Amino acid sequence: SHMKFTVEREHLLKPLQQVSGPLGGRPTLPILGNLLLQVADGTLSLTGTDLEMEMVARVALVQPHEPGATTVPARKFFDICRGLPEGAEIAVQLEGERMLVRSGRSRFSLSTLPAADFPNLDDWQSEVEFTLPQATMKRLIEATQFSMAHQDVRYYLNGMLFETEGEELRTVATDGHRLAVCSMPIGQSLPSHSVIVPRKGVIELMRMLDGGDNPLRVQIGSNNIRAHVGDFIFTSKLVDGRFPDYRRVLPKNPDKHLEAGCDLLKQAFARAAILSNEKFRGVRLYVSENQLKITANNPEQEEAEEILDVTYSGAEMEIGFNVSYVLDVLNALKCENVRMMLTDSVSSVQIEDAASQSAAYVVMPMRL
Amino acid sequence: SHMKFTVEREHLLKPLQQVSGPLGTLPILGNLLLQVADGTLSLTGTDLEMEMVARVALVQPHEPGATTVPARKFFDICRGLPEGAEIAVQLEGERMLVRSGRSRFSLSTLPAADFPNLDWQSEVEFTLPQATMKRLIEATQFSMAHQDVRYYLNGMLFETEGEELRTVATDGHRLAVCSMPIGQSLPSHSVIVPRKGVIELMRMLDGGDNPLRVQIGSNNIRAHVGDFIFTSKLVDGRFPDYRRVLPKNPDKHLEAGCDLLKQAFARAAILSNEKFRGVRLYVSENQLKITANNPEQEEAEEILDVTYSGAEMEIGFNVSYVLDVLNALKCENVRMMLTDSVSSVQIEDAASQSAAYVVMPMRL
Amino acid sequence: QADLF
Amino acid sequence: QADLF
Repeated sequence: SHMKFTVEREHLLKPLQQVSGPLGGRPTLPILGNLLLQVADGTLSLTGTDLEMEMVARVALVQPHEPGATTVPARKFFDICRGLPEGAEIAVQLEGERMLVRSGRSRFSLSTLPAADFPNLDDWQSEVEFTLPQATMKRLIEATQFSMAHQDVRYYLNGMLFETEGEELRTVATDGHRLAVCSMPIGQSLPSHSVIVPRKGVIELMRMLDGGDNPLRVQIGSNNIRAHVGDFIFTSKLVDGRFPDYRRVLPKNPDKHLEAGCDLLKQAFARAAILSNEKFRGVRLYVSENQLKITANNPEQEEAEEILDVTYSGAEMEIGFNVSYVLDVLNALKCENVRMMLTDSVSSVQIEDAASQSAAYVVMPMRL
Repeated sequence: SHMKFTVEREHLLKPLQQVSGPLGTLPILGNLLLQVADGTLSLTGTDLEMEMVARVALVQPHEPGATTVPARKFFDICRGLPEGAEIAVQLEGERMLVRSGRSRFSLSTLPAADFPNLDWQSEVEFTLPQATMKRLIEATQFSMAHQDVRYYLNGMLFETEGEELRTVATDGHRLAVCSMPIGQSLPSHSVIVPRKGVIELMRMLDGGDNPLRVQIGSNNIRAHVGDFIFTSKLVDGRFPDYRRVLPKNPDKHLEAGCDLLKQAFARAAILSNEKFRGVRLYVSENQLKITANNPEQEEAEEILDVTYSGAEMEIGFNVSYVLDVLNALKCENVRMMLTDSVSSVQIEDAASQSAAYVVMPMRL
Repeated sequence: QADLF
Repeated sequence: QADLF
């Protein structure tokens, strides 16, 4: 191939870092360990992929260049660029099946694989499109991502529901024990639609949101989702499956409302957790007039007890929880006071920020 | 037991962290020994090879006694309480009650009588600033062996000669040696401290100038700094003599910037064999060429302008051994003293003879 | 551990 | 790799 370019080190590092995101992590096919490099019309494009998602970065070429393409080992190429001195100019060209990298008195010959072999995601058509602030997308994912399933047999929970309704973008994540849902206004009228993004793609979308006054442009097809921020384009296949309806898992008539300081509540659960069962992490809540008591004990018969002043006037009751599920919610709620809505010992609890209803969390209890 | 005490969280945290160092087969070894006597709280953890002691002064009402308590759980409780919390501790039967504010905890104990002690007599003693002991260990520890059947190399030689304290470490391929004068007349003596104890001592000391008192017995070593006491059994064995591996009459001298040299090696390493790590050095006409290739037949070449005296030569190295030395030197310019392709090489700071490193080449 | 659905 | 001793 004719491909040639020379680019300063600092223009390459962040793109190489971003497009390497989808790469593992248990090799599969050798070309999947390579980045696709393409030069055309004064632009260098870099692509990495795991066959399910891909990340693309564009770099402007202001120095002499020649069009072409190849694929190169991502970790070796990244380390070469990162290892060169600050300010270095990195010259690249192909000689036969080898990629030559030269900077000053450093020279490297890398083995390549043909660009024609690189599995890039196939052509697909956009059906829903909108723009939103990156901070909004970031808040929506951060607010729910921890409740996603991981390696669950119900493959449709190993991901996150993205749902457009009215003026809102909504995310839902659940593993069948706990659920998180967050809605944010988008300031544009959208069709009613919902897709499942795989959890690995959710994570990389979250890690691409860095920059400043750049907006985030989203395109959703029938089988794919695409996000454009600045010079980076993320694309992922969608999960083909039916997602549970968060509207139906919400507690239907909670008659007991507790309100408490988020920091003090989180710290009491964290300390009680220390003497909980290491495998099951069960803790026990007793609520009474303006009082909350958290207890925990383990197979060695050790015991923790925490008492907190809360705002509660409902009937006294006792309920068990996996303390990690509760602490995930309270760590996600970066707020002053949380509200807990309860029904009985065998029913789900809904947890939210006492001052905001944009996010809600539902956690199923444990049999005490 | 009668043990009772009340202490602020911030006085417990650093002691608990330090005495937990040796903890990682017997259940009591997962516990800390707690002792109250003469207005002092002592905390001890041990792995049977080494032990760490921290003493805490008790200015609030207390009662003497002893017990042993789960280390990680007790530490997590203290760490998790709010800043400035008062932590009250007492025994009820075979359980230790911990109370702070509205937080209450009951921990299972094991009798203090069952806790293993490390009594012995010191034969060599000296004092030095803890930072000096720390950096002596940091300068050489990376060259210690790990799980070698020659058990005496899984540790560090501590050697006194004249006025100097010396550390030596070698794994049979490379060696590191560092000396510092401490201004006291010392007997000629050397002991081997096991590698686990070496690392734990290294991590206990900070960069302070607080005086550190060292006591070496025939079978044990002890280091006392401030309120912390480290003790270790010694490795009973004979160590190699570093003087006999140093290049004897190096006729080839290379000098270069440490960072530039390190960075050239690091980039060449990328295309070296991932298991054997071999790179080739060619030195001639004041230039060094480093090359590397891997099973994929990829190739790295680095050229550096150096100051070189002697005949042209080519020599192979495990690049990790070379990078270990250069990351440790943290200096402006390095000096390499060579003889031939099959003999050791000495690397040191061009501005200091305090530390020296010897690396044996590879045939590649 | 009870289930949501 | 050659032995140091």
